[PDB]
Amino acid sequence: PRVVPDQRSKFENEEFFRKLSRECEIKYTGFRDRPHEERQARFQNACRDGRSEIAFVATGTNLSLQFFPPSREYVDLEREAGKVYMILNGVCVIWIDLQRLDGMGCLEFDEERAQQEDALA
Amino acid sequence: MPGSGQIQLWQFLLELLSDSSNSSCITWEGTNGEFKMTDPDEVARRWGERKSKPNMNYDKLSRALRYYYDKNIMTKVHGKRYAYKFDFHGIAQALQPH
Amino acid sequence: AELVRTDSPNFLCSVLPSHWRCNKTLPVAFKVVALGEVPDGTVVTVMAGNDENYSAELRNASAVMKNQVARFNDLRFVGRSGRGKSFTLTITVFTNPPQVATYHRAIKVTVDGPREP
DNA sequence: GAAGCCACATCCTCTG
DNA sequence: CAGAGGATGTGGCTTC
Ligand SMILES: [Mg+2]
Repeated sequence: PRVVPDQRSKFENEEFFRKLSRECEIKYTGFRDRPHEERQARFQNACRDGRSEIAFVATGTNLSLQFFPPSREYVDLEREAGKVYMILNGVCVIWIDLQRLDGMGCLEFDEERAQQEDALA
Repeated sequence: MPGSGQIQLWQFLLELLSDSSNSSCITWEGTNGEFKMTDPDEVARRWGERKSKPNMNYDKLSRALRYYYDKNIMTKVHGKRYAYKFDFHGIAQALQPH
Repeated sequence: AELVRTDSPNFLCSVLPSHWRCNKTLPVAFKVVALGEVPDGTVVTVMAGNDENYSAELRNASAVMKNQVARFNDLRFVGRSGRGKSFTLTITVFTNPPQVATYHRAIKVTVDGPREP
């Protein structure tokens, strides 16, 4: 199986998911041993390709993301100036400053894919 | 920084460069940061005397110095039998931030 | 080798020991298992997660899935977790879309591998 | 004070 | 053989 049977239950029960349900402190984890100038170019060049490596600093939980099924609603650099806007543990789930390489994000239970994925059983 | 309280190498080594009496085992080499190694096994022998490490020889002492490279404390004078030189421009960034 | 649970019951990995030295050849190389059929070729990277230094430095961090089992030639943990603290290391599986299994209380990374004090 | 650091100790290894 | 360097134990020293 790809997902758990009680897909909605786990997201709204598990301590892990509800801790990341709120808007938490996130930062760019890619190329930690590189100068601030290089890290700013790499991160932005990656976002446009549709991928990056962000972690919730508070909890520690790291992630490698993919903004796809180039894209519009997934990666948006116009919403604000100087910043830009998967199946985790068998649960279908869905900003960073362009100068500081830090900001705020969160998880949100995907009702769309949780029906599509559970139907494949 | 714990170079004050507990004895280092580069800290200990330069006890002997600046001291004219220990020119028997080492000396500065020229205006620029450089040093010779007169008696390579005696150099070690005293480092052993201090470190309470009687087994000590050059090969042992030496390695410790070959760490310094990656850290930007000192560097080698290529080809010269037992001649390295200090990176002071770094020691301060290694003893202070920027 | 010997396996252990994950937060995703679709994937399992090696028993990474309690407490180990900063950047050491691991005592048992890292085995990651795929119970759901994964195309033998998919990449699998890991990211060390902890409240302290949120993303620690790792070496041979990426591996290739082969016969439904991804083996990491020799993973090494450089960035330390701290006193008492251990990594909740993240496990990616590059697919469309990717899937992750988190792993709390994985390993304690200090400059010493636990000696006899 | 064990639990993390630290800066060498000891070691054997290649290769110019 | 000196010289750069991976591995791994060691002991003094700050930090919880
Ligand atoms: Mg070896």
